[PDB]
Amino acid sequence: MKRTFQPSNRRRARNHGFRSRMSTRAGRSILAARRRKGRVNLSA
Amino acid sequence: GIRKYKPTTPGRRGSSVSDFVELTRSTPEKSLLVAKPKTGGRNNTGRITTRHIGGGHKQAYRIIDFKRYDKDGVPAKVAHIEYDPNRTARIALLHYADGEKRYIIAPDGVGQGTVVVSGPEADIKPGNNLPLRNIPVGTTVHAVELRPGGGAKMGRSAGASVQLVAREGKYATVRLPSGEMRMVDIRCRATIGEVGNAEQININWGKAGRNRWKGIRPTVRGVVMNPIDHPHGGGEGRTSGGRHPVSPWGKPEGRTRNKKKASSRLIVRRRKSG
RNA sequence: GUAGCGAAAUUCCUUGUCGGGUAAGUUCCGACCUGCACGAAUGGAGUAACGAUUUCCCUACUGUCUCCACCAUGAACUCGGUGAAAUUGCAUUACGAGUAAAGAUGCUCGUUACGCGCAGCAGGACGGAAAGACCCCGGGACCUUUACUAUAGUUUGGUAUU
RNA sequence: CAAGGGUUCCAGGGUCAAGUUUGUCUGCCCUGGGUGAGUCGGGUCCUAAGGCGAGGCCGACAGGCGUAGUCGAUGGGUAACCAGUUGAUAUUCUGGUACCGGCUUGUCACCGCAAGCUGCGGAGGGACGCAGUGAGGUAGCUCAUCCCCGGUGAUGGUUGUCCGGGGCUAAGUGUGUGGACUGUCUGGUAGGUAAAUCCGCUGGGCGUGAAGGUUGAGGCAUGAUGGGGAGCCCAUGGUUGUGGGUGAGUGAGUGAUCCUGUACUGUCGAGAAAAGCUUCGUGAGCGAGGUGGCGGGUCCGCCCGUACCCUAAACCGACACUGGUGGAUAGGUAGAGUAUACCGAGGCGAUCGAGUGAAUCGUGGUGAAGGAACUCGGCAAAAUGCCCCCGUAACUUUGGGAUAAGGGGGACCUGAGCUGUCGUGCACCCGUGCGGUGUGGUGGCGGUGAGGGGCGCAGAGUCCAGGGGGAAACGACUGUUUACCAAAAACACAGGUCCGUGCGAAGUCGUAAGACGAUGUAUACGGACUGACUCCUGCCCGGUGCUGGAA
RNA sequence: GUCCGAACCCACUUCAGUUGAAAAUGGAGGGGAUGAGUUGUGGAUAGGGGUGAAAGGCCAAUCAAACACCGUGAUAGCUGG
RNA sequence: GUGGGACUGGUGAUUAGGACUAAGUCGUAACAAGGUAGCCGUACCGGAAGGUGCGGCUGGAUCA
Ligand SMILES: [Mg+2]
Ligand SMILES: [Mg+2]
Ligand SMILES: [Mg+2]
Ligand SMILES: [Mg+2]
Ligand SMILES: [Mg+2]
Ligand SMILES: [Mg+2]
Ligand SMILES: [Mg+2]
Ligand SMILES: [Mg+2]
Ligand SMILES: [Mg+2]
Ligand SMILES: [Mg+2]
Ligand SMILES: [Mg+2]
Ligand SMILES: [Mg+2]
Ligand SMILES: [Mg+2]
Ligand SMILES: [Mg+2]
Ligand SMILES: [Mg+2]
Ligand SMILES: [Mg+2]
Ligand SMILES: [Mg+2]
Ligand SMILES: [Mg+2]
Ligand SMILES: [Mg+2]
Ligand SMILES: [Mg+2]
Ligand SMILES: [Mg+2]
Ligand SMILES: [Mg+2]
Ligand SMILES: [Mg+2]
Ligand SMILES: [Mg+2]
Ligand SMILES: [Mg+2]
Ligand SMILES: [Mg+2]
Ligand SMILES: [Mg+2]
Ligand SMILES: [Mg+2]
Ligand SMILES: [Mg+2]
Ligand SMILES: [Mg+2]
Ligand SMILES: [Mg+2]
Ligand SMILES: [Mg+2]
Ligand SMILES: [Mg+2]
Ligand SMILES: [Mg+2]
Ligand SMILES: [Mg+2]
Ligand SMILES: [Mg+2]
Ligand SMILES: [Mg+2]
Ligand SMILES: [Mg+2]
Ligand SMILES: [Mg+2]
Ligand SMILES: [Mg+2]
Ligand SMILES: [Mg+2]
Ligand SMILES: [Mg+2]
Ligand SMILES: [Mg+2]
Ligand SMILES: [Mg+2]
Ligand SMILES: [Mg+2]
Ligand SMILES: [Mg+2]
Ligand SMILES: [Mg+2]
Ligand SMILES: [Mg+2]
Ligand SMILES: [Mg+2]
Ligand SMILES: [Mg+2]
Ligand SMILES: [Mg+2]
Ligand SMILES: [Mg+2]
Ligand SMILES: [Mg+2]
Ligand SMILES: [Mg+2]
Ligand SMILES: [Mg+2]
Ligand SMILES: [Mg+2]
Ligand SMILES: [Mg+2]
Ligand SMILES: [Mg+2]
Ligand SMILES: [Mg+2]
Ligand SMILES: [Mg+2]
Ligand SMILES: [Mg+2]
Ligand SMILES: [Mg+2]
Ligand SMILES: [Mg+2]
Ligand SMILES: [Mg+2]
Ligand SMILES: [Mg+2]
Ligand SMILES: [Mg+2]
Ligand SMILES: [Mg+2]
Ligand SMILES: [Mg+2]
Ligand SMILES: [Mg+2]
Ligand SMILES: [Mg+2]
Ligand SMILES: [Mg+2]
Ligand SMILES: [Mg+2]
Ligand SMILES: [Mg+2]
Ligand SMILES: [Mg+2]
Ligand SMILES: [Mg+2]
Ligand SMILES: [Mg+2]
Ligand SMILES: [Mg+2]
Ligand SMILES: [Mg+2]
Ligand SMILES: [Mg+2]
Ligand SMILES: [Mg+2]
Ligand SMILES: [Mg+2]
Ligand SMILES: [Mg+2]
Ligand SMILES: [Mg+2]
Ligand SMILES: [Mg+2]
Ligand SMILES: [Mg+2]
Ligand SMILES: [Mg+2]
Ligand SMILES: [Mg+2]
Ligand SMILES: [Mg+2]
Ligand SMILES: [Mg+2]
Ligand SMILES: [Mg+2]
Ligand SMILES: [Mg+2]
Ligand SMILES: [Mg+2]
Ligand SMILES: [Mg+2]
Ligand SMILES: [Mg+2]
Ligand SMILES: [Mg+2]
Ligand SMILES: [Mg+2]
Ligand SMILES: [Mg+2]
Ligand SMILES: [Mg+2]
Ligand SMILES: [Mg+2]
Ligand SMILES: [Mg+2]
Ligand SMILES: [Mg+2]
Ligand SMILES: [Mg+2]
Ligand SMILES: [Mg+2]
Ligand SMILES: [Mg+2]
Ligand SMILES: [Mg+2]
Ligand SMILES: [Mg+2]
Ligand SMILES: [Mg+2]
Ligand SMILES: [Mg+2]
Ligand SMILES: [Mg+2]
Ligand SMILES: [Mg+2]
Ligand SMILES: [Mg+2]
Ligand SMILES: [Mg+2]
Ligand SMILES: [Mg+2]
Ligand SMILES: [Mg+2]
Ligand SMILES: [Mg+2]
Repeated sequence: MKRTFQPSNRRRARNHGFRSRMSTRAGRSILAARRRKGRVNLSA
Repeated sequence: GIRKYKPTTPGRRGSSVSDFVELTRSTPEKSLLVAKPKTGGRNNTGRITTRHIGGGHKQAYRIIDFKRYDKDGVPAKVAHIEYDPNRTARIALLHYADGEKRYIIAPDGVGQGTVVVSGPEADIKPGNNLPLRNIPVGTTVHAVELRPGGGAKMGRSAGASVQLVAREGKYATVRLPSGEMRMVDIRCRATIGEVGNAEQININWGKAGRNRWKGIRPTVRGVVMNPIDHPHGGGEGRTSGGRHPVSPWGKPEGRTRNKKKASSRLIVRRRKSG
């Protein structure tokens, strides 16, 4: 059937992209937390 | 007028439609249109603040001159009478005798070719716009300004009518279509005559679809909701509200006008009653 | 408690009573009113048309049935290849009448039974799957209100702005 | 093709793993290779929804909103086609022939408070719904005694039209047939943010009763002496390609979902924006007496994508999963059809098999007599089914009910006449040299056919394809709903009533500013209940609520 | 918001499946099919909140208050060890 | 034979009014100004006669 994940690169980049995260202070703190943890992927 | 539909199909059975006899032109003036995207009843916060709004046929806004006093003394010919989807009245397209074209609410009785004018020395004819000090007492006007220079705000819908009853001092007393008696500044402008298309209220839409493309979404009455959704919600089987009638937000029925504002200019309340 | 309607999606008694339909009708349709406990915009009574709605009947039609038979196929079955699953205290795991935590393969007294497989059927192992939802007790959640205590909001007056 | 995937694509080597079996094979592994654009799809251009937002306003802080702006396609704008080639790429490379923008150059013509260029805006334009019919075309398709290239048949016949195949070419340019568009010459001018000679609004003169002009469905010409297109050659090389051998390009029928066409007609629910573009000036600067125009020549033309899968074994579903996935093309015969049956272009034989008349389960098939006796219940199945013609009840809101019900005919052979269209041809208007027009043609093709006839159990012979009637309850109706046990009598609904709201509306979101309501104004808006329509809607204000009043 | 009927959308009945081909489907029928239709792309509304032709429905395969992390080794007169 | 209509008779639980009969019950509506003049059409109301509104009539009258 139609499943939950329907990919769209533009929507993904607008939602979880680096600039989207940098727009708000919550996203900036998320990037900081991922940097502290050591993720190689800071954002989508 | 109104044209009654024949009962060929259900939903067309009791319905009716205006015959559009007064329209002289089936297209609008291109230079007086702006885009009017739909809101769906949503706020600038993106939430529904006015319910029951959405969908409907696409519409283009017609720029209506509700001031009329920046063309004082310039006669205009009523070039056309045409349809405005944004209102229950018709719109008269006016060709001023200087090249400027404009739109007004079409007064009842005016048609293609008649000459309208604005100003204190304007003649008292339907469609002419004058200050209230110059409009004679006992006259039926429309498109009345609350504050001088603010533009038309009262008596604008189809068939609307305002009665000028007195001009004592620096205030003119007007009976609004609600029947309320109100005082306004004599310098406030008004257009002679009443609004046309007065018979549109008798239109039977006869069809859920016609309001659906008029832009009205279905209305779910609160008594068939759940208690979390509406104070009238709940109950086993069909019930009443289980309480006195209230709004979906728990506000009891009652007068809601702010008792302390411009009440010093209201002579008597509308007196709907029964 | 009016018009209207009434054993009704409402009638407990109840398969009320009478009438129609059937060879036979607790359902049905028309009546009666004795309305346990109808009723007029939480609308009353009707209503052509509409309905994958509910109910009754007639006709046509048939394997629905009397009453099943036969045919072909995908599994099943045999051979070669590949190869799981839930479950699992144990094992060389009968029946009868008993007995016992009151329903026994396992205890008593008897009876029967050579060892091991294959295809099958589901009576039992209180079979498997889900720390019963029903019930109660403890906790929680959400909902309600003329429960308590508060509060946003709305409103009153004072005072500052004055 | 898009989305998504990301090297799966190609060649060679490999068979541990993966593949529901095997495997020499692979979408697997290993190595190397493969994607070429001024025109295609995006960016360099434009805006929609929406996002962000200099200042700004609002908010203890954090922040909210928003102006000027600036982004943002799913839309607007925008110049190229055919053929050929590779193991893998092709509106990209190559061939042929075009187009667009620059730079530069040759030549001709022209300007000069007064060139031009660039900014800046004005106006025009871009620019818009839904539904329907018809007309003129073309694509396509069919047929052919016509033109080509073959064939003469394993078994009776098969050298005449008997059989098979083919009967082709683009963008661009020119032409201007249908069709469409369009009076002309001057004057004035409260408007178009600064202006306008470009617009708008108005005054006159003349004016066919259309005549020119402008335009451009197709056709023709050109592009094209080219390209493409079968079987004959010493030969090739023997699952091969080379050089010659390419032959034809006819006519009719039928006919679009395409073109004219945003046409035309109908219609209420009244159907984006902005830029490019044309023109107008000048609220800006540049700029010399140098530019700007029309034909001709040279060079310059950027970035990203381009392989491959893609109604799927490569995407979304943990799988190489009977599921889901937007768009384009979509031939023949029977048919109303994009249904269905069998076929075409093309692609597949499906990723464990071999057997064997067990019971049994699934999936189909048939059935004597009976025909709902089954069962909670006609559940399932059967019957009915198509077209044409005849005919059709209670009731009704006059529309319906209705395909009511209930009947007849259908295919095959032959076939008189009637028609669609074309036709060499007759005469004729000819504006002929018109790409024409009306009479008019033995005929070809197609459609339709009264009548007559044949055969069978059966002629809508297969697939496909309503059972019908009577009555009651509920809801008027079409719709909507518990994704994953309830589709209903529930919700909605059109209609109705009451209450609120005089506009900074009430109401709602928010701390606020603001916003929706609404660029609406009481014939409106918000809330409540009721729920088409018909006839109606009684009595009670004590209680509670609401409204008003204030001793 | 006509009728019959494909695509398309739906999900009424039945059978099968129910360690499925499939964490909701398949076969046979069935409803809508010019409309309150359906669908693509992008966008908006966010957790006591959204949205809801209203079923407490839906909000990333279990919603009478999502998910993740944190307070946190919550607490449990209860069950187990 | 089959099918769908047309017309019509009997019958029908139940129900409606009509006629007649107790010398039944309930009121007194009309006939006199019948004790509210009567009646006509219509409307609503009421156990029942009737009551009332609107318009009309004299087949009523007071007072002239
Ligand atoms: Mg998801
Ligand atoms: Mg314009
Ligand atoms: Mg925001
Ligand atoms: Mg509403
Ligand atoms: Mg509107
Ligand atoms: Mg409910
Ligand atoms: Mg509540
Ligand atoms: Mg309630
Ligand atoms: Mg109840
Ligand atoms: Mg009974
Ligand atoms: Mg009972
Ligand atoms: Mg009986
Ligand atoms: Mg009442
Ligand atoms: Mg009530
Ligand atoms: Mg009730
Ligand atoms: Mg009702
Ligand atoms: Mg009813
Ligand atoms: Mg009915
Ligand atoms: Mg239904
Ligand atoms: Mg029978
Ligand atoms: Mg088998
Ligand atoms: Mg085996
Ligand atoms: Mg015992
Ligand atoms: Mg025993
Ligand atoms: Mg024993
Ligand atoms: Mg022992
Ligand atoms: Mg065994
Ligand atoms: Mg077995
Ligand atoms: Mg057993
Ligand atoms: Mg058990
Ligand atoms: Mg359970
Ligand atoms: Mg337990
Ligand atoms: Mg549980
Ligand atoms: Mg508690
Ligand atoms: Mg919970
Ligand atoms: Mg105060
Ligand atoms: Mg004060
Ligand atoms: Mg790629
Ligand atoms: Mg590789
Ligand atoms: Mg790979
Ligand atoms: Mg490969
Ligand atoms: Mg293997
Ligand atoms: Mg290999
Ligand atoms: Mg290989
Ligand atoms: Mg730019
Ligand atoms: Mg914007
Ligand atoms: Mg700032
Ligand atoms: Mg820009
Ligand atoms: Mg952009
Ligand atoms: Mg390729
Ligand atoms: Mg090519
Ligand atoms: Mg080339
Ligand atoms: Mg412009
Ligand atoms: Mg427009
Ligand atoms: Mg022979
Ligand atoms: Mg041929
Ligand atoms: Mg001017
Ligand atoms: Mg100016
Ligand atoms: Mg045609
Ligand atoms: Mg490529
Ligand atoms: Mg490719
Ligand atoms: Mg494909
Ligand atoms: Mg698949
Ligand atoms: Mg996968
Ligand atoms: Mg055909
Ligand atoms: Mg097919
Ligand atoms: Mg083929
Ligand atoms: Mg394929
Ligand atoms: Mg496989
Ligand atoms: Mg066997
Ligand atoms: Mg059968
Ligand atoms: Mg037989
Ligand atoms: Mg039989
Ligand atoms: Mg028989
Ligand atoms: Mg029979
Ligand atoms: Mg029976
Ligand atoms: Mg029985
Ligand atoms: Mg059935
Ligand atoms: Mg059948
Ligand atoms: Mg009919
Ligand atoms: Mg029939
Ligand atoms: Mg014949
Ligand atoms: Mg027949
Ligand atoms: Mg057929
Ligand atoms: Mg009834
Ligand atoms: Mg009943
Ligand atoms: Mg319904
Ligand atoms: Mg209804
Ligand atoms: Mg329906
Ligand atoms: Mg829906
Ligand atoms: Mg469900
Ligand atoms: Mg309404
Ligand atoms: Mg307000
Ligand atoms: Mg606003
Ligand atoms: Mg209701
Ligand atoms: Mg009282
Ligand atoms: Mg009361
Ligand atoms: Mg009070
Ligand atoms: Mg329809
Ligand atoms: Mg689809
Ligand atoms: Mg269901
Ligand atoms: Mg089952
Ligand atoms: Mg229908
Ligand atoms: Mg988004
Ligand atoms: Mg509930
Ligand atoms: Mg979910
Ligand atoms: Mg909670
Ligand atoms: Mg909620
Ligand atoms: Mg703590
Ligand atoms: Mg603990
Ligand atoms: Mg325990
Ligand atoms: Mg009788
Ligand atoms: Mg009396
Ligand atoms: Mg009397
Ligand atoms: Mg009375």
